[PDB]
Amino acid sequence: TGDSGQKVIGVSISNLDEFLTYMQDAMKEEAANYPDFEFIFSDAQNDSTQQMAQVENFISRNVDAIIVNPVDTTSAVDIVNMVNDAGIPIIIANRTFDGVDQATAFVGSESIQSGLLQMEEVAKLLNNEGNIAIMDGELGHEAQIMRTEGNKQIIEEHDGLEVVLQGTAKFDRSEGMRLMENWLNSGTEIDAVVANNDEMALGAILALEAVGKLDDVIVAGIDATPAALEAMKEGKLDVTVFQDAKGQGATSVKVAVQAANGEDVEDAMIPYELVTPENVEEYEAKY
Ligand SMILES: O[C@H]1[C@H](O)[C@@H](O)[C@H](O)[C@@H](O)[C@H]1O
Ligand SMILES: [Cl-]
Ligand SMILES: [Mg+2]
Ligand SMILES: [Mg+2]
Ligand SMILES: [Mg+2]
Ligand code: NA
Repeated sequence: TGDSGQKVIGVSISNLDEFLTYMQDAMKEEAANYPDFEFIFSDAQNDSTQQMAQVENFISRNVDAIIVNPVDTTSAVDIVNMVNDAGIPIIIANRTFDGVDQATAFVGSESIQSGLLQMEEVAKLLNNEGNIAIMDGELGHEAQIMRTEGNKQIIEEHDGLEVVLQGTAKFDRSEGMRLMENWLNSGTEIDAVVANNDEMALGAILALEAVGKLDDVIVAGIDATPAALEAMKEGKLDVTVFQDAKGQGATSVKVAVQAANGEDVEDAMIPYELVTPENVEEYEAKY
């Protein structure tokens, strides 16, 4: 090696939402294993201009690697272009975008797989017959587009399955509750509420509980957060899909360190796993 300077990794997470908080905690835990590195853990607070300013700062500091969880798929491209031009490795964590193969590596999970797994199980529970209400996450996130696409690919496989409602609750619990309330007030018949993440599903459950209709509707989410697993244990949540926050966070740090140390790195695609009341205790154990 040509020097003995402390190395530095700059991290910009989109925000600290329910799932991403677990990922960030896992990044911080893994980062503690590398005493020859300093880490800068920054939070973009869902603001792409702030994320761009964080990345520009990392470039100007000449950090040894950058980890980004992109706020949106448009600015993601500008970020990767800029960091590539700077000659600094850039690891993309958890959120992908069109153009991701220009980054140094991607660490995350394949979104359409979670929508396919989720809706396959809901279809089984419905015996392939039912009116489906889909809760989109944050519009234009790849996870939103592709979880819903996976849902629809299963729905299109079965003539008795039909999407009757589709709206966004912005990956948010309170918005999920409001959306469910509005859907209930529309009088539309719903057999399953299928949400792009667990927070929205948990919001829908609160609304369904409030009018005594939770036993009449199948509810599904994605992430298998501890909150979701508790709802499943209580018999409120029928389906979720484990996304490995700890694995994504620890692996992103490991890959960034490798790249910072001058090694070529590669993607890490961590599988999604179906969670049902039959295997829920196995996923509690992951926390
Ligand atoms: O910020 C979102 C949010 O945490 C979702 O709940 C999770 O499924 C997505 O992977 C993540 O990008
Ligand atoms: Cl949240
Ligand atoms: Mg030297
Ligand atoms: Mg590559
Ligand atoms: Mg129910
Ligand atoms: Na159909």
